[PDB]
Amino acid sequence: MREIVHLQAGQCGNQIGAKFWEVISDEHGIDPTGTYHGDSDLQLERINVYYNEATGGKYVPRAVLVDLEPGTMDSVRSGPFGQIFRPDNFVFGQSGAGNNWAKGHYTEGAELVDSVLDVVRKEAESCDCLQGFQLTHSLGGGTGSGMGTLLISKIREEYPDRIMNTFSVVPSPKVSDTVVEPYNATLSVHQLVENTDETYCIDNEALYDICFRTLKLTTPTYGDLNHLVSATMSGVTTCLRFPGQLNADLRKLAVNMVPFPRLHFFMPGFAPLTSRGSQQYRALTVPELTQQMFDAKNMMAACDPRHGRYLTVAAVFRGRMSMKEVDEQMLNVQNKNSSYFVEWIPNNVKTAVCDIPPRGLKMSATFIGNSTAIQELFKRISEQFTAMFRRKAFLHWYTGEGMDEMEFTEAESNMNDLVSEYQQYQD
Amino acid sequence: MREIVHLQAGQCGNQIGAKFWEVISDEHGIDPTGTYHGDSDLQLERINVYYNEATGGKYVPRAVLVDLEPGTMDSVRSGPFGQIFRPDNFVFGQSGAGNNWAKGHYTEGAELVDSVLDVVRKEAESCDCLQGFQLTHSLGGGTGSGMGTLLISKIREEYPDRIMNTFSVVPSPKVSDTVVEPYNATLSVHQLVENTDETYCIDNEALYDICFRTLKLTTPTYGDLNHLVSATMSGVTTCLRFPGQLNADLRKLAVNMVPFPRLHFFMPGFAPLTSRGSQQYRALTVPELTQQMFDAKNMMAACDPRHGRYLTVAAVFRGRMSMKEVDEQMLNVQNKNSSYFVEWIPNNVKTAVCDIPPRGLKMSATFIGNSTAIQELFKRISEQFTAMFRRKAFLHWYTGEGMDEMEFTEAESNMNDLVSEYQQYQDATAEEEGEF
Amino acid sequence: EFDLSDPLALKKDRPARQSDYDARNTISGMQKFMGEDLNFHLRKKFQEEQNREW
Amino acid sequence: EKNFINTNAADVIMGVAKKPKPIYVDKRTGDKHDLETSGLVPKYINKKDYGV
Amino acid sequence: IRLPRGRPVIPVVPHRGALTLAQESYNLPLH
Amino acid sequence: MRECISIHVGQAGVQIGNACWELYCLEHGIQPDGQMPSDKTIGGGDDSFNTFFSETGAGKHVPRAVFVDLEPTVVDEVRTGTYRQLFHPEQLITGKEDAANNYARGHYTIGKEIVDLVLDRIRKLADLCTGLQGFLIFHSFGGGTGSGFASLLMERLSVDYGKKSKLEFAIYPAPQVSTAVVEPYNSILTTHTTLEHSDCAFMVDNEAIYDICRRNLDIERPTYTNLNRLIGQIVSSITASLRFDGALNVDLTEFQTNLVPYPRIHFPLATYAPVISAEKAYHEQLSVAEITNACFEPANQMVKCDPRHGKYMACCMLYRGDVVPKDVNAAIATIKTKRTIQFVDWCPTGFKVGINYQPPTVVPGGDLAKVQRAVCMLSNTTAIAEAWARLDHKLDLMYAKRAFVHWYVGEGMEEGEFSEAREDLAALEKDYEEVGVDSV
Amino acid sequence: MRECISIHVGQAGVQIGNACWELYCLEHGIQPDGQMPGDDSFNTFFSETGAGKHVPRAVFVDLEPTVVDEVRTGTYRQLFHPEQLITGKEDAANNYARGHYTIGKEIVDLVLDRIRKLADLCTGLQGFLIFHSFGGGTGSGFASLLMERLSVDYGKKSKLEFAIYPAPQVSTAVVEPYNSILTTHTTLEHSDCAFMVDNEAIYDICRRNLDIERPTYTNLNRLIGQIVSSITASLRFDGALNVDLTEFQTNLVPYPRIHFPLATYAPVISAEKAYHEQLSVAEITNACFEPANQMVKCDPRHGKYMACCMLYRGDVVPKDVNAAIATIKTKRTIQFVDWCPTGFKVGINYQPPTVVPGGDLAKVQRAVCMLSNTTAIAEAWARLDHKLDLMYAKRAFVHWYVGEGMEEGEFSEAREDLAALEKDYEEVGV
Ligand SMILES: Nc1nc2c(ncn2[C@@H]2O[C@H](COP(=O)(O)OP(=O)(O)OP(=O)(O)O)[C@@H](O)[C@H]2O)c(=O)[nH]1
Ligand SMILES: Nc1nc2c(ncn2[C@@H]2O[C@H](COP(=O)(O)OP(=O)(O)OP(=O)(O)O)[C@@H](O)[C@H]2O)c(=O)[nH]1
Ligand SMILES: Nc1nc2c(ncn2[C@@H]2O[C@H](COP(=O)(O)OP(=O)(O)O)[C@@H](O)[C@H]2O)c(=O)[nH]1
Ligand SMILES: Nc1nc2c(ncn2[C@@H]2O[C@H](COP(=O)(O)OP(=O)(O)O)[C@@H](O)[C@H]2O)c(=O)[nH]1
Ligand SMILES: [Mg+2]
Ligand SMILES: [Mg+2]
Repeated sequence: MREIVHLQAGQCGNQIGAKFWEVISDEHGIDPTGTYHGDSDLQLERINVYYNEATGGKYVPRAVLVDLEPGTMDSVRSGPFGQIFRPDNFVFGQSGAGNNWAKGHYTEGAELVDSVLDVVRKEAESCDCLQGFQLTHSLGGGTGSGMGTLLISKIREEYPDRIMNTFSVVPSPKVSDTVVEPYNATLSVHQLVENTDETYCIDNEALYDICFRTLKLTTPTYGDLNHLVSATMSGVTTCLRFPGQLNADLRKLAVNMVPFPRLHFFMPGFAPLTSRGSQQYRALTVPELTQQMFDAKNMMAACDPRHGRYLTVAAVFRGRMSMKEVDEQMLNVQNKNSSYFVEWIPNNVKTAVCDIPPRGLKMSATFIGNSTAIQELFKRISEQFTAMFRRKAFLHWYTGEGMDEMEFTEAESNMNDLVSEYQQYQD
Repeated sequence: MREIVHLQAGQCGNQIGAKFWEVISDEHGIDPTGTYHGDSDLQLERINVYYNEATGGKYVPRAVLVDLEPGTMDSVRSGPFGQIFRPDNFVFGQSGAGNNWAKGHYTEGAELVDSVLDVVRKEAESCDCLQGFQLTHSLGGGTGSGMGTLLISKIREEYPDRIMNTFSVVPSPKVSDTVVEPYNATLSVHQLVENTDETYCIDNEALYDICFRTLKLTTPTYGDLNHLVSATMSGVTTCLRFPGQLNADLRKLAVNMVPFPRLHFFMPGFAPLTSRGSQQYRALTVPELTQQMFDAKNMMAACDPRHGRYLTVAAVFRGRMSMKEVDEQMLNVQNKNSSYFVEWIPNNVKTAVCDIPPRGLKMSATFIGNSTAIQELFKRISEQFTAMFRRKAFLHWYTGEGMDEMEFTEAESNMNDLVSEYQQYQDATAEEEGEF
Repeated sequence: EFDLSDPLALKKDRPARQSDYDARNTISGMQKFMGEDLNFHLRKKFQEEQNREW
Repeated sequence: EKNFINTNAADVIMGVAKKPKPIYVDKRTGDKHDLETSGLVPKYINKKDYGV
Repeated sequence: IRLPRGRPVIPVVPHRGALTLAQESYNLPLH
Repeated sequence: MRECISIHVGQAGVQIGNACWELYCLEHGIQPDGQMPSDKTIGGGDDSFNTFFSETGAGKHVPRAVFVDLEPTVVDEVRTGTYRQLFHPEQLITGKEDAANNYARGHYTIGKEIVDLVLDRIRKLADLCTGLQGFLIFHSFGGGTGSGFASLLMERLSVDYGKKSKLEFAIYPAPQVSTAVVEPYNSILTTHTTLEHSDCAFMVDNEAIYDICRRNLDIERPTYTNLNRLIGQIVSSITASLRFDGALNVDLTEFQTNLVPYPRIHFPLATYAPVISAEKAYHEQLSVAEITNACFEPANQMVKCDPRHGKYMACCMLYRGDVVPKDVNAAIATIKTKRTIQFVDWCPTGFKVGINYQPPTVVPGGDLAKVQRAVCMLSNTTAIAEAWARLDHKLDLMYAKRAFVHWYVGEGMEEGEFSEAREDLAALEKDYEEVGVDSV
Repeated sequence: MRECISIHVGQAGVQIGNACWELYCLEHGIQPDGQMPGDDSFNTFFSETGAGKHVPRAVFVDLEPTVVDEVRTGTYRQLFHPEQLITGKEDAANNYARGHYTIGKEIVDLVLDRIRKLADLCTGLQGFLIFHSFGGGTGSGFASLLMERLSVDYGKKSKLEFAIYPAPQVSTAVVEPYNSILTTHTTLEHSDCAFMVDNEAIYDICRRNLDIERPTYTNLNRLIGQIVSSITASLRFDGALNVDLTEFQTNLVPYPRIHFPLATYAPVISAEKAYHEQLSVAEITNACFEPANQMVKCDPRHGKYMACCMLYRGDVVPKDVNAAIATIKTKRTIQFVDWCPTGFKVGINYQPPTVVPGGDLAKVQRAVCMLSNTTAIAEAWARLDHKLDLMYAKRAFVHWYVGEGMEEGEFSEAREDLAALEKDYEEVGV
């Protein structure tokens, strides 16, 4: 019906994709070998949105797993849910990306992109009507940030009128693990500003903040961060997989989100998140969901929304609830504080309501917020970039791959004018 | 329908709040885990004034717990009602205030207050129609006085038409605890005058004298004085939670006892207090209650009312009683003592009756007294402050934190302005026009 | 739709998570996380005993 | 050097009152709503660009 | 963190303590 | 065909209307559930409930009353009480936060919110009124809701209905006891705004009813229900002509013409004559002469004003029960010969009479005795100028220092309204003096 | 003889029809499977076939499948013919341009074919009943194209509009002023009478009249279905005064640009409150003119009435109607314009309104559906115009509309038309 071809590039991309596909298999009732064993007929209705059908009643994901070195996809193949992907879609290289954007964009990813485009064409034209693709990667790496942007570009000149989603993970200055990632993040956000339709900026610092102050986890690993990302990844496309009193697919959260084509950098957020010991003091109602959902700490991007004006806000509720509860909470939020919302748009909140909740849950909701406070996620990275670039810090690893130094200049200039774009509606 | 967001700052505030919430929960029928277990139906109708609804019949209080030392949170969690508080509302610091008003007001209580204001705004905007706030703290402490004054100053500028009651604890003439109590005491009164609606001064020596004379307690502890404090907090708000022949909420007491905006320092007193050996020697009648209530040896502030004049007096009664007897007793106590009531106010008594007594109690009453004998409480603090500040007794623990020397001057200037204002209203000709 | 307007609906409603394990704590609910280390103190004590004998 | 009776009266003699915010009660329970934002009073008819 | 004590009873007053001048004197007339 | 709308506003109004409507239900056959116990006639049955109760299609009678309060804890007792099924749910209006002893809350900010809801409910109740006579408003002069919102109700009703009759049942401030401090401010303001929007204003004190309950009735330590039952008996004897047979019927329009001589003096005092306990009634014959003389006793008055300190201007007398008009004639002829009872020269008549054959009803639980005769006397006397002078002095003492005016000036009411309200009642003070002097 | 072809567009249209056809099938003796366990009163909505199946005269249209598939898998699946329920492939996604220029052309032909095949069975075709919403993409875009195409092949045939206005305070979308301005600019010459309801007003009505706090969209759909059943009740049941569907346009629309009357269903009370209330004709007709009972959140006291068409149900005696409207004509609250000295159109039916199991409203013997054309709607047009002028000043969200083959001048020539509409609403009150 309305199919989504899921792509992932990189280590971080593949570990998020494993969590996401197991989460969707949880939602649609798919066992670790591929078949169906659920208890409701609603789970087979739009199961072909994410899955295909083989002989013998086997459901396979519409997934394309791309990497430049075989160990990571060997790791996801041997995981708890590695037996559900068709082994054709596993594409690897031999020499790694080396945490180098130029390698993944010119040297090693360009000689791999033809087979991956072949697989993308084979899997993306079995469907009747293709809603759009979906990419998971990070901007701080080399193969997700480098070859992933190449992948977005080549599936943009071939499928112009589709939906592009990128659940990118931009780096954080406070939690930084590679000394080169300002270059990669700048050169990838140079491409993501015009090759994507929506972009969901997620920070590892914000995920660690959530796991430390909200969930009170003793030892949060990367698996819990991928779980929190896949929560919102499943929450944004729940109305075209399940019925609802007010349906809203992926395109409706784009026309009602971006006022101008250059402003599509959002920040997700999942509302019903509770600590282990604070479970019995919680009432699962709509006001408690919407006051937790709008909180500054609950954002999955490390920018404080109280420093800027909200442009437009989504809320895709799941569960069984009345409608004026939601319609009055979203009106109360806009009425209480009129200085954090822009004045040239009368209604800044879009409501989406589904019916089927997450499994074992009474009610859930997700957040998609477009704000002018996202510019400080770009000012810090641009300042680090111009700290490194003024002395040509690590440029011999990039210029030797064959890219001119003009590319960095145009990348930082477009990051600067994106910042100045997000600044003119701050006042 | 008329909710009260509770606040408690410092060790004194938290130890008072634990006993206060125990008494409220015993009144409304809440077990030490949270589930309602009452017998009648009036205990569930107005439960939302102090409580919130959670799943399964469990009720979570409206309180916010603020401190700078985690040991006090450890002690307030180890009590018989430590499980009923929501774990998110516990806000603590890492380093204690050091018994310093300046530290807890400027350096350590500055960054910590943002999370406390976050809890307050989270928990106050979920109210059907909020009435106001309460605060229990001690002005002689470090985090209590400084962070409570900061909390009140920040709260009043965001909700400028609510009710801000403070059950503050004033320092001591006779037996004190700390050396630097006069500095914090004279720096806290400045904020309470401009930023509070009602201020209740509770003195520890008056409670000690009550426990030693009226109750004959062998070992009065802090959990023993906090019972009397909790009784006078619970008796004030009894008209909101239970029906009455004559109802008076916090705003009615606000209107009746405050003739001018700067004079809102009151004098609590609880009526049915009687020792264990003399329990069977009393006949519980309304004249007994009003005879003990107006007694000079029953106030919770160490300042007798014979040394001043009664500007206005409240008497909130609980239990089934007759209105004619109450009104004639107030009449008799006004007419017998003529020189102790001001003459430019004809009737100084506000009466209120609620027909539900406290649990176990049969009749009870609460004395709220606006007297001009409260000025002598400020006189002693002013004398001790002038004894200290004349030679920089301990200023290097305040000025090094960023405070100014001139900041200590405006404190006692405004405090003595309040003293002079009370003095001028004490001796005023009732039959006199004025310049205007 | 009496359930959406039941005044005592919150009284008969059960918490999202009751114990450390029951049926409706599955990974699509975001209520149970693997990073919460139940049996963490026991692992530290066992490893300390191994170090002691060594 | 200030008489606190003359100035306490002068602060209410040389003053102005606080004008209330118009609020209508809709139901018998006591639910209150703002009057200006809800479409009951005529507000946007008096705009400068009406009909032009 | 376990519960320390059983909380001695302190029951309500037998005859008063639950009637609020409208439960009494405003019942069924029924003389 | 004789319907009157009772508008109870405030805690005093609601608690008075509780006893009033209990006695209205008990006087007719209406159960607390709003249904008759049976239909003894095949198709007949008296329609005498039409003054107070509106019958639906099947069998249920609904009161023609509006209960207004700004605090939920007084109306919620009626809402969950015995007469819960009797009242229509939308007839009990309730605010969220109360006026709290302040006239400004009830007149400018808080009471101006629910005024539309009460006006539409009043219009809906007046729509079923076939022969509507006038409104009866119960409030108190000392509260915030009962002083401000009742005045706002008169304010709106004069605009929306014109010259329709509206009688008051006020609770006047007592001269020595009170339950508030800012009571004189509310009294002066709500007298000033309703000096002219009220056709009549029957007032009773609370200390005077305490004295009557102590002295005439045998009971000590009384509660508010004992006062409310007496006020309900007064309001039943006022409206007894509309529902029961009468030798001389007294319409509600007759009170303003036979009791208000001049366009501002409309404050008569009420008194109920044979208010005695059962064992005092056992030893006493209660003939028309005795209970006519007992109305003019200074101790038996329900307002704390000595009638010997002033001059009677007009008297309206309502009789109930086994009453011969011959004895009424003789008893009123005897009173005019007395010297301790003095009248004004320009009113040689001074009396309006009304006799109703219905004896007063005995509510169970009340302390009043079953009597065959009763008089509810409404007397307008010049002796009330003592009470206005004492209220004048009590306002004066506080207004000299401008105490408590920050609570009023900070809520949309200017200071000047005190200066003109006090000036207007200071005019009314000598307005009473001009009608007390004899022309020679 | 008296057929009526219903058309439901969008999610709002399908969910409204799911209650309307529930009420229709329960009104007659029609089971969910289409059989009847004989009178022929159902021909206004049902056409009988050779197999004994009563097929509704409705065309359920949407551009998104998963709101029509619940008709296909629900409890009323056997009742509906397969070609009636028509779905697209991609939704317009809150875009007028997508539903009017790109996606609507693929489905307009098939919907026109089903409309024509449904109109061959109608010997006495009266009019089309259209249900849609102004805020949506399909319901604002494809429905307007449906009017533009239906006005050519038929012409003078009656068309009735049952549209959902944008709410005053709440709004579930962002670009819904753009959708509203365009479907109001282009429907003006292609709609005979546009009945207006508002979601927030019905929200308040079920909050304060019924005791159901927190209703969902289903209760609103049931109230709208009750209004629609009262509107066409004279075609199926005996009445003292019968009202045809072409009388509404003649007695409610003074000028062709002004065809936006209001809705009001009078005795909408709960079963707890019906015990203490007699529900006579005067009481319900007085509750009609109370602004707390209007289904559009506006105050009619701040304007002048233009006309009034008002209907009756159940045991209604005409002299009570006479005196009850004579009372309303004497109230200073209610005012009419200079050029309408007559004011009222009256209809009386005999069928009491039908109850639904598990419903909200109580079983009553009398009911009134009042249709008022008032000048007080001019506060809504000015406010929607201001909400547009906030956004169109900085050219917000225009790029999502020029992509689907609409030039930039369409917004401007819409704003010109409804500036003229506001001028017409002001200039007739003089
Ligand atoms: N006779 C009688 N008087 C009452 C009763 N209750 C209150 N009052 C009088 O009412 C005055 C105070 O006003 P209240 O009725 O208590 O309250 P209110 O009129 O609603 O004013 P607010 O409380 O400010 O809203 C007191 O001075 C009492 O004398 C009652 O039950 N019977
Ligand atoms: N009053 C009322 N409005 C409804 C109902 N269902 C949907 N709506 C309205 O429908 C509008 C949005 O349109 P949709 O429901 O999405 O239907 P649509 O016209 O097909 O729009 P798209 O799905 O985007 O093509 C909102 O403004 C809702 O107010 C309902 O049951 N009652
Ligand atoms: N959320 C998340 N981020 C990860 C994970 N593993 C690595 N990263 C981030 O990815 C960035 C480096 O990218 P990398 O793991 O090498 O992916 P690759 O370069 O595309 O193969 C670092 O900044 C990490 O923070 C993971 O499991 N989850
Ligand atoms: N009366 C009384 N006084 C107390 C109680 N707890 C603490 N205090 C007083 O509070 C003062 C210490 O202030 P404290 O709150 O501990 O300082 P802080 O923690 O820095 O705010 C001492 O003088 C104590 O006498 C109590 O339960 N009752
Ligand atoms: Mg009151
Ligand atoms: Mg649609």
